[PDB]
Amino acid sequence: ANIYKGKITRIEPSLEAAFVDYGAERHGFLPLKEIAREYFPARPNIKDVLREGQEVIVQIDKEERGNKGAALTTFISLAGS
Amino acid sequence: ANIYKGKITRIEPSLEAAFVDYGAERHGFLPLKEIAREYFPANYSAHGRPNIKDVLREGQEVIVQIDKEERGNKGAALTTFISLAGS
Repeated sequence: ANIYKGKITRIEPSLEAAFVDYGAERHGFLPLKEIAREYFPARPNIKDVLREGQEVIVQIDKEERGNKGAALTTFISLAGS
Repeated sequence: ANIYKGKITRIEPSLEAAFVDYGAERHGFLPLKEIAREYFPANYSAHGRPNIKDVLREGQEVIVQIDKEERGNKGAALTTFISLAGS
């Protein structure tokens, strides 16, 4: 159940993170530390790594809570593997 | 949405393929040619294909999308090559 194709909506350099529409109303939060090198450009900051509109494969590490979007990661948990 | 965590349920070496539970009642079918190299346990030869038994294991999860929907008695055809804008 816990896997999504997310679109980067907004990049926030002051948080070194991006907001992601993964199909919830609340955008998810994807910090630079949670971005796999497959997404890195051909010590980058978030602005160098992601761009609005691009899609990422994410899972939820922390559900929506209080006023916060889900904390997302691109490091997908896969059994056996 | 078209992305799933699929669990390998049965490997068929003579079909170079595996059955996959991706959350539907009917398992999907994942050909060896649709398995991306990141899933392979070792770098193999530039020539020929490995046995799928040396690529996948029962119970392993892979990320898949549906390439052809479930139709009639047939399961969905699956691929690990995920479509991503800007990739």
